[PDB]
Parts: sequence; structure tokens; C-alpha cells
Amino acid sequence: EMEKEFEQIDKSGSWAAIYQDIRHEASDFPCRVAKLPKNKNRNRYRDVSPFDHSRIKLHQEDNDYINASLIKMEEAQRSYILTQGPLPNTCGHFWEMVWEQKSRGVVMLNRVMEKGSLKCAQYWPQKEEKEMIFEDTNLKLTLISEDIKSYYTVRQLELENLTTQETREILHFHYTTWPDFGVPESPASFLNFLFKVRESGSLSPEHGPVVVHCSAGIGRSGTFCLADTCLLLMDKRKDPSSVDIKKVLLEMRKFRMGLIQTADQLRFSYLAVIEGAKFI
Ligand SMILES: [Mg+2]
Repeated sequence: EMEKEFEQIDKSGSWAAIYQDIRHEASDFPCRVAKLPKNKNRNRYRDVSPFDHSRIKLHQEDNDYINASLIKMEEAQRSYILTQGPLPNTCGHFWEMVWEQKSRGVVMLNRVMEKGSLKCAQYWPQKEEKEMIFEDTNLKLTLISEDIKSYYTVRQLELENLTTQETREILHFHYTTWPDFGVPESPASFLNFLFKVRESGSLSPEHGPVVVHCSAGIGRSGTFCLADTCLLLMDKRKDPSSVDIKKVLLEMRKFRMGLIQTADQLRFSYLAVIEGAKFI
């Protein structure tokens, strides 16, 4: 049981040391495209960049850059795109990526404002009758419906490629109750949220990869993908107790840097996987 590992780390007060060792073991790959001067305004944070090998490329000759990475989990047979929260000038790029990658779902794990600062642009329309047009990427986006619950909001959006007039329905799953500081006390509502995303078909292989973000696209987004993958692997393997969350995290870190940003996020991820395993 990773629960016995969990209790052991708790009693010995070693979360910080376990987390720092993951930081030390983590892959280091170049982010040369990200660091090009012409892309400075396409990155929110100077210390959060997509690796070149796993970056999502926009299908355009001018500038193909977006701060987004494909995390491809072979054994679990799950793929996720992790990205930063859109910036005022990269909302058109964001929706272009969603279109070109054939994503069905977008998972948002932050509020537009937290700690009194803007953590991303308002990249989706708040009213049915006030649609958004992204002129740079020739896309139209329309709020079709919105269902606000206590811990999350799910929206249906229609995305139209104005060039070909094709439309698609995108589901927007917005977790709205992650605290400004720290992690949630109990993983129950986060797990419920994950199950709602799963139930929608947004994580399924008949669609492109789900797009997941918070402000930077590594902390809470890492937590979401790490929990999902670990739980899938416990369902798939002959020996479920062989699923090692540290090894999965390190594997995911081959595709995007810095996934899980604090020791508290690590502890929380353990908690989510443990409680989620017991529910299943
Ligand atoms: Mg109205």
C-alpha cells in the first residue's frame, strides 16, 4: 500500500525531503523555442517552459509556439496537454491548439483572479449572446450552456473554424474551489471533479488529448494528471500495489517541467490516489 508509505512519510515528517529528491531526479530537457526572444510575450512565467521534444506546435508558418506540452502516458494509455492559462494575446492560440489537437475537454483548475491578481485571461464567453471571435486564428467561440455547482462549473462551448465553417462542441470543466493558499483539506471534491471529467468522455482515446491548465500549468494540473493516471494503472495492472506515484510523477516530468510544485501538493496527490483507490 502507498497508504503505508504515506503514513510513514507523515510520522517521520519527510515530505520536503521526498519532494526535493523528485526535483533532483527530474528530467532536464532543452526549451530552446520557448526562450526565443519573439516568444517572450507568449510565456506567462520565465521559469515555466515547455520542453522542445514534447511541445505542442500550432499549425502555422509564422510562429508555431504555445506554452503547452503533450504528456503521453504509454502504459495508462492516456494523453494530456498541459498548458499555461491563456494570456491576453494567446487566447486565439489556445483555441487553435484545442481545434488542431481535436480536444473535447478543457480542464481549468484556477479562478481568473486569485490572491487579488489575474492568473489568466477571460478566454471564454460568460454570456450566450456575447460570443468571442479570435481574429488572429479565425475562430468563433460561443457559450452554449453553463451548470454551476458548489465545487465546479461545467460549460458547453461551441468552437467554429471560421475558415471551413466546421463546428465542434468543447466541454469546459472548471474547478472553482482550490484555495488561494495551500491544498484542499480533503481530496473528495477534487476526486469527484476528476470523475466528472472522466464521465464526459473528454479523457477517452476517441478524442484528442484533454487540455489542462492552471496559471502556470504544472502544479494543480500535475496533481490532476498524476491522480488520474495512477488510478487508471491500479485498475489495469495485475498487481495494483506496484503503482508507485513517485515513478509516475518522474515519468510525467519527462514531458513537462515542475509538475507538482510543492511538498504539500505531493502529499495531497498521495491522498487523492489513496482515497480514489478506496472508492473504486
Ligand atoms: Mg442570459
